[PDB]
Amino acid sequence: GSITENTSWNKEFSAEAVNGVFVLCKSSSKSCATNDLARASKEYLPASTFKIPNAIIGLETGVIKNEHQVFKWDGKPRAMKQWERDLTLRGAIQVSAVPVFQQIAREVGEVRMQKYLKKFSYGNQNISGGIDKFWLEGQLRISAVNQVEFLESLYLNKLSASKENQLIVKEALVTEAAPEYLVHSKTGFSGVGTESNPGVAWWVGWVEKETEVYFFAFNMDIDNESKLPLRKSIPTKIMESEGIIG
Amino acid sequence: SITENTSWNKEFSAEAVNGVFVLCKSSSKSCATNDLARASKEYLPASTFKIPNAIIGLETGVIKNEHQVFKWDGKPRAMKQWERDLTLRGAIQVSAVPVFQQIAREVGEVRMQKYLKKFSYGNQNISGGIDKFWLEGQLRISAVNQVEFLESLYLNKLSASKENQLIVKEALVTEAAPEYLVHSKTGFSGVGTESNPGVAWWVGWVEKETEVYFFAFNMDIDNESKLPLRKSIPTKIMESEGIIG
Ligand SMILES: *C(=O)[C@H]([C@@H](C)O)[C@H]1CC(SCCNC=N)=C(C(=O)O)N1
Ligand SMILES: *C(=O)[C@H]([C@@H](C)O)[C@H]1CC(SCCNC=N)=C(C(=O)O)N1
Ligand code: NA
Repeated sequence: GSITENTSWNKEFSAEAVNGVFVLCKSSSKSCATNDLARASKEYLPASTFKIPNAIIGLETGVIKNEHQVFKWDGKPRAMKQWERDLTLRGAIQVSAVPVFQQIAREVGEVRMQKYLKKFSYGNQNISGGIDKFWLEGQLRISAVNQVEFLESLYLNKLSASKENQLIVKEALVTEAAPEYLVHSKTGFSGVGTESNPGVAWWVGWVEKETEVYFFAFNMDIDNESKLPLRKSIPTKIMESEGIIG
Repeated sequence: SITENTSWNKEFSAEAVNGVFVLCKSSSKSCATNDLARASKEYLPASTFKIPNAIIGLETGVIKNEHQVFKWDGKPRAMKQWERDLTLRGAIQVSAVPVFQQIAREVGEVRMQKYLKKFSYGNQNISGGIDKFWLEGQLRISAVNQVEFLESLYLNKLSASKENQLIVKEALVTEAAPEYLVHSKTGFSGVGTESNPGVAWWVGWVEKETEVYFFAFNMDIDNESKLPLRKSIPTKIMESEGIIG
């Protein structure tokens, strides 16, 4: 397990006047590279990336029955029209249907939710702030490095959850599929934050390319929703210039 | 039950293709096709056999697990794309025959026969050599049967652990989009011989919103230049029904 600083990559950040970090790890050499060692260890609210552990915990606790469970839309207004539908597990993840996962956390409960974030070594493991908000506005925080450790565990089925439930969540996280490579990933965006205290935007996941696997985690400060696409454009550019997905 | 849709014939005739498309919304209990007779006609599975072969490899422990790497011994293989180490998904996606031939040999005739019976896989005939019965032997399966088989897989209802079915299902993802996932497998038996065409396949399913469509396409083929039609005809149909694209 090694990490090195690669201040080169900074060009793709500077080009777009973005402050953030990319962490990219090659599984076979167990070696990671980042543009910013300090920021890679800095902990931010997970925002919708929390839907990964939350989904796993919901399956393990039985709250989510199985891979085919449909979360039925009860008709009442949701903060996004995208969310105003019936949704599969993948559907609710792809669209980041927060209220689906707020109810899941509610049924998981504080005690099991804390037990699992400790077993998963997930961030600071602080779920203070309300059972259906701690990852959105409460005290939970996780690093880019911790994300890639967590994702590597999931990939290897080594989290303290059934392998079946880890496989279920992995397939729901597939976002791009090609003959030579598969991408599993999850976006996050906490909001634009306050004056002097921007929000955070995330892109985490891993790339299966030939016999190699690359785990990655991107975060950036964000005070303008206009800039959201940059959470994929900068890591994708980085990953292309490494020959991984381009 | 299977019901004929005449409308779908346009895409075949335009291309001078003799083939069938089978499409089933939600379940295999009602399927639509351009050709009732051909929907249930049984053909060599060719590379589509990699799906049951992968499941059986896992169930028997021949494939140790999802992360197994099939190492290349460096000796010539029939396609340059196969001359590399491969994961399970990789070996499926490039249709690395010799990887699956060794799998078949290690599974062996007795176990292969048992699982094909459990899976209701076509005519369940594995004669013709343990490492080639799905390539040039007597094995045959229809488009309708592929749909039934894939539906069982999708539902984790094959006689196989849920874990192993999940592994193979992930290995079969070929298109991911926000609204839908496609799990699929292509096949091409070759160009056949005079008056006896080969067969080309595309089978799979589409998870879209909360709906699932099972599909199975085959055509006669005697010229490899026609091979792109195996995807474009069923894609065109599924795009015109509003399922993908
Ligand atoms: C998670 O990161 C959020 C969740 C908290 O809403 C979802 C929503 C979005 S983008 C729209 C949010 N607008 C806020 N004013 C994403 C995303 O990853 O793009 N995830
Ligand atoms: C399985 O259907 C075959 C396997 C038995 O060889 C592979 C090969 C091809 S096409 C490559 C060009 N063929 C030249 N002989 C496919 C395919 O799905 O297209 N699968
Ligand atoms: Na693909």
